[PDB]
Amino acid sequence: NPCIEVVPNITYQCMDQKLSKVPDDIPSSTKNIDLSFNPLKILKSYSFSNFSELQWLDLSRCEIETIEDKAWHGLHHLSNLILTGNPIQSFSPGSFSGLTSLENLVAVETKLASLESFPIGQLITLKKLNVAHNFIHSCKLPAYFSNLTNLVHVDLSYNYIQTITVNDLQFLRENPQVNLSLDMSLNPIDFIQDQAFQGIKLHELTLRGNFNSSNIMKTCLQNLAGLHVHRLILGEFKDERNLEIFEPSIMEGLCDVTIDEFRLTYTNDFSDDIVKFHCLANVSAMSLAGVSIKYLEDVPKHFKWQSLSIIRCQLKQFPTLDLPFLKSLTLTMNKGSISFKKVALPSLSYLDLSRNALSFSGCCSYSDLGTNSLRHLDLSFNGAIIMSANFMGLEELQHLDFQHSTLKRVTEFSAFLSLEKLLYLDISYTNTKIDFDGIFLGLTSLNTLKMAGNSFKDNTLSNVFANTTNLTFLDLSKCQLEQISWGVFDTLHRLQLLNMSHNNLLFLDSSHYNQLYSLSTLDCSFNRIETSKGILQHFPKSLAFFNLTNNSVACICEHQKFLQWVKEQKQFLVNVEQMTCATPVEMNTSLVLDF
Amino acid sequence: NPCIEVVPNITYQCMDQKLSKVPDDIPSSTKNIDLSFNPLKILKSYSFSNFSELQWLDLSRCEIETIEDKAWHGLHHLSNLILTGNPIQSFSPGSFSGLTSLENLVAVETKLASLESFPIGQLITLKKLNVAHNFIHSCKLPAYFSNLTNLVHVDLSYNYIQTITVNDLQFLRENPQVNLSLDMSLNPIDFIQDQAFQGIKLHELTLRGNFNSSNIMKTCLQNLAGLHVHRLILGEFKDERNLEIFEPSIMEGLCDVTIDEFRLTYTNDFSDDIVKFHCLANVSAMSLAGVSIKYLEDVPKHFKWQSLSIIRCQLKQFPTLDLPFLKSLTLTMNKGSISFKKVALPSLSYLDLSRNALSFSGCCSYSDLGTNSLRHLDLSFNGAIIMSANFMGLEELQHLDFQHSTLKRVTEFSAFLSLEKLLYLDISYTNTKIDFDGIFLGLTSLNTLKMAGNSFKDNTLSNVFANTTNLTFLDLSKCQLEQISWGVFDTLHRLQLLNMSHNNLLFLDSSHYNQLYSLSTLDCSFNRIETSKGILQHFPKSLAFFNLTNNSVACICEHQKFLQWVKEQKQFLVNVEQMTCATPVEMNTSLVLDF
Amino acid sequence: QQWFCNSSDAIISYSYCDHLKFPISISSEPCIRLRGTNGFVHVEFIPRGNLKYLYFNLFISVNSIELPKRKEVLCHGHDDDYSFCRALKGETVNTSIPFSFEGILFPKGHYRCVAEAIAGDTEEKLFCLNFTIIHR
Amino acid sequence: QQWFCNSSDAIISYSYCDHLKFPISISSEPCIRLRGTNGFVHVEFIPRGNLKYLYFNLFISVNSIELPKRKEVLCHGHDDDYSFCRALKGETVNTSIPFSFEGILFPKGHYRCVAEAIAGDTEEKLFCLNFTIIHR
Ligand SMILES: *[C@@H]1O[C@H](CO)[C@@H](O)[C@H](O)[C@H]1NC(C)=O
Ligand SMILES: *[C@@H]1O[C@H](CO)[C@@H](O)[C@H](O)[C@H]1NC(C)=O
Ligand SMILES: *[C@@H]1O[C@H](CO)[C@@H](O)[C@H](O)[C@H]1NC(C)=O
Ligand SMILES: *[C@@H]1O[C@H](CO)[C@@H](O)[C@H](O)[C@H]1NC(C)=O
Ligand SMILES: *[C@@H]1O[C@H](CO)[C@@H](O)[C@H](O)[C@H]1NC(C)=O
Ligand SMILES: *[C@@H]1O[C@H](CO)[C@@H](O)[C@H](O)[C@H]1NC(C)=O
Ligand SMILES: *[C@@H]1O[C@H](CO)[C@@H](O)[C@H](O)[C@H]1NC(C)=O
Ligand SMILES: *[C@@H]1O[C@H](CO)[C@@H](O)[C@H](O)[C@H]1NC(C)=O
Ligand SMILES: *[C@@H]1O[C@H](CO)[C@@H](O)[C@H](O)[C@H]1NC(C)=O
Ligand SMILES: *[C@@H]1O[C@H](CO)[C@@H](O)[C@H](O)[C@H]1NC(C)=O
Ligand SMILES: *[C@@H]1O[C@H](CO)[C@@H](O)[C@H](O)[C@H]1NC(C)=O
Ligand SMILES: *[C@@H]1O[C@H](CO)[C@@H](O)[C@H](O)[C@H]1NC(C)=O
Repeated sequence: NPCIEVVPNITYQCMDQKLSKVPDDIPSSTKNIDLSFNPLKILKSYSFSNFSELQWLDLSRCEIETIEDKAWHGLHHLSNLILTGNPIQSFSPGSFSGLTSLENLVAVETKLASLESFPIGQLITLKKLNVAHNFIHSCKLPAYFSNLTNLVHVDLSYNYIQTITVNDLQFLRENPQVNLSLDMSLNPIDFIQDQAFQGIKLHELTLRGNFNSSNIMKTCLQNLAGLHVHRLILGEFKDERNLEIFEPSIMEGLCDVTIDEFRLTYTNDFSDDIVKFHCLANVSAMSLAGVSIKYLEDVPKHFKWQSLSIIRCQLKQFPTLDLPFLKSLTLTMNKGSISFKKVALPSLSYLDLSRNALSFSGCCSYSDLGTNSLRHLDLSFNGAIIMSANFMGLEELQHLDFQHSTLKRVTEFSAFLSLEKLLYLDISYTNTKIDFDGIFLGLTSLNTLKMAGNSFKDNTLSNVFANTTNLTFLDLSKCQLEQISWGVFDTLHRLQLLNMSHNNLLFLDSSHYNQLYSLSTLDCSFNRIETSKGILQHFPKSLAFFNLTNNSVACICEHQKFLQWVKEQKQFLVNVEQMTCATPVEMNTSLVLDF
Repeated sequence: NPCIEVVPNITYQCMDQKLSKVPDDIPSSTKNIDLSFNPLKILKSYSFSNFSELQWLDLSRCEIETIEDKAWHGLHHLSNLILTGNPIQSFSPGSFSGLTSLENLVAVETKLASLESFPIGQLITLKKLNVAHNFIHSCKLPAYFSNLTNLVHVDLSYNYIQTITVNDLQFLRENPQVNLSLDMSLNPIDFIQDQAFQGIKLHELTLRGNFNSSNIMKTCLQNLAGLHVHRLILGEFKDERNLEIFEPSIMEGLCDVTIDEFRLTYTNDFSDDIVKFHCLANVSAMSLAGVSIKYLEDVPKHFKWQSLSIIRCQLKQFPTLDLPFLKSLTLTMNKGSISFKKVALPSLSYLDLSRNALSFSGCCSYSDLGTNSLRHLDLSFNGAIIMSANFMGLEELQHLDFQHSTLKRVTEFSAFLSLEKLLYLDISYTNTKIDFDGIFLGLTSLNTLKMAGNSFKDNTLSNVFANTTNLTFLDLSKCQLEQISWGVFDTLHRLQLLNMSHNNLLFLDSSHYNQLYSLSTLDCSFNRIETSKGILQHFPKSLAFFNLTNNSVACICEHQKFLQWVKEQKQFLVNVEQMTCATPVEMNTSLVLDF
Repeated sequence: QQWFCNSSDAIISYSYCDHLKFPISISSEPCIRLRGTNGFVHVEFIPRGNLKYLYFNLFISVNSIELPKRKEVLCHGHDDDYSFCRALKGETVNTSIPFSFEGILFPKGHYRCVAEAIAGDTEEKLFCLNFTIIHR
Repeated sequence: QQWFCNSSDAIISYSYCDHLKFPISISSEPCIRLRGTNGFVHVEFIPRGNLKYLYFNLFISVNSIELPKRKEVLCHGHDDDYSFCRALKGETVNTSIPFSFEGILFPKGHYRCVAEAIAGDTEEKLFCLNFTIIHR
């Protein structure tokens, strides 16, 4: 009742009203209610019996100290339950009884003491299970995990875990076919009982911020063996006390684990020597993000790397590389200004060098990379890219992208002259005074073109799009065009959109638009049209949308044929009830037109 | 008569008319006539007696085979005479008799055979003397050079000179106080007689394209000794056959000559080892231009260099340098793209790094150069210059210059905050949306400011020039200003020019311009003013110029006070007879104004 | 009017906003100086938001002259740097952060800046504060 | 119609202009090809100008479509590179120049370009020529 409804019987959002009881005035058949910071010192029975389709309930910081025997009596569809902050000294048997289809649980900050006295029992479906910030001391996995045929994540972070024993993970030895990711971050581990991990497989391990001294880490990392994993997360956080010296021999005892993707994170002490340590010879997907590298010099050839990724790492030089097996290199959001240098990578099929102030002088030919079979290129938000040769060795490509980058010398010759297989292109907001015809020459297949900010010669569209048949999405917006030459759009048989707005154009014609067979949407707005001039019948039939808002229409006893054709087909236009007319009589939404 | 006069009795330019005689119809008291390619098989006597002030005569490719006894009879002021191309088998005594004040001679391509039978004799004044492309075989300097008390250049290039002997230059041994530059370029020298040069001093030597083999050059360069020079020019030309291997030991025997400015030029074979060869330890002004260098690594500290200059040389890196005596470094028009790197030069007072695509990231503080006492800085026509710190160690400067260079992050803080001694500034054509006031803050002395292409916030001038008293030349042109706020130009006591044109401004006011005491010129053109609005009397008295062309003036029976004030003071305006007015009656230069 | 530290060349203070009142506890050590300093900053509060996509808006005024507005992303939300940027509603948050800068030339005037913390997708102001700096 | 060389993938020819007739003798060795070539080019003529500030103007037409115009400085006029750029009026000039380039992708069409030599300060056309290229 006193809370703030947003949508009819939906999102009642009854948060932070000084309450002491579930409200009864709430209309039944609601969808998502929300309570929070409301004092409910005790919770009682049957209170939710009325609601029958509530499928998102929240309870957070609602001071709770006990639950009655049956408080979730009738709830058929509740695919959420948050319980954060609620201090429950200890749970009671038979709880959670009524629920039937639950796909989440969040018991965080609950004053929980162990995992064995947790009366989950039989909850046939439970996708996740989140735990953290609790008073747990053990790590044993109880047996009732046998029934929950679907549980694809567990978290035990920020706990008081001290050791690991061979007794734990036993259920894993018994069950070889259980998918379960894991995390034990921020755990003051100082001992691992020998031969703990044996014939075991996971899907994600994670250890960040645990260790304090070097020898301890040496011993622990040594104690592992026989393990089988899919993603390591090693590193530390910049807001605790951590290591003082990183030695490439600290990660000894690692030449025994099977790994498929190593992943490092921010470290205080670092050295170029850490990488290409001989226990990293079979890591099949390298990765590193946030690491304060500075240089990347020669690397042995007897490595098996299928991927590399550098993200947000300082790099004051374009490093040289030679690896006859690497592919899918990625370097983005760099914190410095660099300049391209030739490399050699005989088998690469992905590249992304974006949002770096990268200047590429002798541009885009074979010799800069020495490869074939490239598929995705992206140099966007970079700086000046002097064009020196049209793409000559890279005769196979699929995407291409400049977004905010001054592209120089585009018009002195016909670039893009050899990309016979392309399916996308983007030259937008790159200051480009198009004064040479035949610029978009030679590229047949192109199903997208975005030329938002681009000037023209003496402000006129001039026979640019020729020999560009397959081209469905076109875009010429935001650019000053004071007229249109005769003969554009001659052959665009398949063009299903044409954005043209925010440019000064006193009148428009109907001699154009005459050959577009299948044009669905046609925006022409913010461009102060006075009236048509064509036959007003020669449009294409397969036409469904228009847009004529913010136009200055001559409203003084003239061209009444148009003035009535507008007043007949108000179905295809939009906001037909909102047009005004610009007369010697101003400040009046006069749409009478008595003629 | 039949030739094409240009200026009244001046520059008759009678070239390439099929003539056979000096024309007589030419009006006397002419200044500069010109004959060329006219067939004059013989030249005769007294022909120039009439002309009495002709002071620039040319004769080139006029086929001549002989001269009469006295053909220059009367010529009082002829400070030129060209004679190129005229084949004279041999000169005759007593020629050149009539002339009295000649300051040039060009006998080039003349079939001359020697320098001893040249009847110059007594020509009291002769500034230059050019010779080339002749049949000369010797090198002896005859004695009659004693009388010509002024001759500051000789040239003997492209000749058939073979050796040098101790007998030549004897006149130099006799005369220790004769200024004479020299040149013997393109001379197939293959022997120098021993002890040729002894107790001799010149002002320029020049040898380019002579040598053919290495040992010959070794021996010749060795034979020099005791010499005293002021400028060496060594190198070769890219259109002959020349050396194959350059050894730093070829320039042996050079540790004996005294030198004050070494100057090298283009060479086919080059090595970084050529420089800092131990026989270049006392060259007091290094220089090199056109040399295909690539790197410049460490250089010994026991060098005495006062200057360095690299021009048009490829350089794929900013070289490091450390020389406690070098000053006035210059690097311009580089053929590549580089990036600044810190250096150390404890005493430098000039720098010029212009027309190179140079990116200067951590910009312009002390640590980048490590010096004081800088005087002239110039980074113009370069690329993006991210500003990172206002100039902090360079508290003494005189000029500063950006011309076409995207200057980033200028507005996030008040740059130029510590240049308390400046006298010039140039921020033009650098896209800069001035939206922060107090940008030109902290710099008191500034007697020039050029802000040609610069946008504004919502197109209005807004209280920018404050605490900028001493400022005589100002400039706000070519930038779109749709109005002017009230209060600009409050304190510009000394401002003697104000360019404001090529911007859209419907009317102007007289409330401004009210405090400029000494404003001489005031352009306001191409900005479609309709009329003033002020009292039309409140202008400054010390005002001498205006400019009102290309303005749309309301010409329909209104604001006639202005329409008559324009028609009264037609002295201060310009082209007052050229104004029209924009009325319902168009296409008429109606300046009647009957009121 | 809660907290304020006195340094050699700085006077700093903050106070709650006028259209939002959610409590926070923040301070730093030691009282910073307007040149190179090294130290820490303590933080303790209760989220009221997911804090996964957290950033700021700063509106700055240098001696009565406005500047443009500043927006600095603090927790990208994917493999972040800090520990406190993984929290949940109603879960106590308590941490300490190290910092160190150098210093530039600063004019001598009355500064001001208003700082507001914004969530990522449920766009709402988690808190607002008035920061008042005097450089002297 | 004076000189023309036949190469494997090029047909080149030139002829005098229509409003200027001053003789020049020029040719190159060997008949260039539209990819990487190395060779020489011979020049002999009589200046009629100081040739100290010499440059070109090139008006180019790629298969009936115009381009912008090209201007390339050839002799700056101060410590230059070549030898022939120190000459005087009526003084015979004779030289040979080496060159070498690589090649780009060129469309297959009828090119054209008009080339005019301009002096520096006494601006006047020293000569004019019609260059006709066929790429095939
Ligand atoms: C195992 O569980 C993870 C949990 O996210 C899931 O991503 C992965 O696809 C699962 N593996 C298989 C084979 O389904
Ligand atoms: C780290 O080790 C040091 C030295 O033994 C000890 O003083 C400190 O308490 C340890 N800290 C942690 C987080 O274990
Ligand atoms: C057309 O482009 C404008 C440019 O801002 C955009 O706002 C509008 O949504 C577009 N209309 C379409 C794509 O129908
Ligand atoms: C019509 O133009 C308006 C103006 O912005 C735009 O908001 C709207 O999306 C357009 N409608 C269509 C159907 O394109
Ligand atoms: C010597 O002659 C040269 C010739 O140009 C001149 O530049 C130089 O100033 C003269 N030297 C003196 C001391 O006059
Ligand atoms: C250079 O020396 C070679 C070999 O002795 C000789 O054949 C040639 O004529 C010489 N050329 C010149 C220009 O002296
Ligand atoms: C004012 O500036 C314009 C800009 O092109 C220039 O043409 C004009 O000569 C200038 N007038 C002066 C400096 O008096
Ligand atoms: C007046 O403006 C014209 C227009 O270009 C300019 O040519 C001329 O130099 C100006 N005259 C003065 C006195 O500034
Ligand atoms: C926050 O952490 C600090 C770390 O020393 C601890 O001293 C403090 O007790 C914690 N917060 C509270 C409310 O105590
Ligand atoms: C606090 O900030 C508001 C802006 O949100 C401002 O109007 C107010 O003046 C500030 N408080 C004081 C005491 O100035
Ligand atoms: C031009 O120089 C060449 C170099 O071999 C020479 O053969 C030729 O004779 C010179 N010109 C003439 C007109 O001979
Ligand atoms: C020679 O050039 C002119 C342009 O200067 C051109 O009009 C003419 O057609 C050209 N000659 C031929 C044969 O095309």
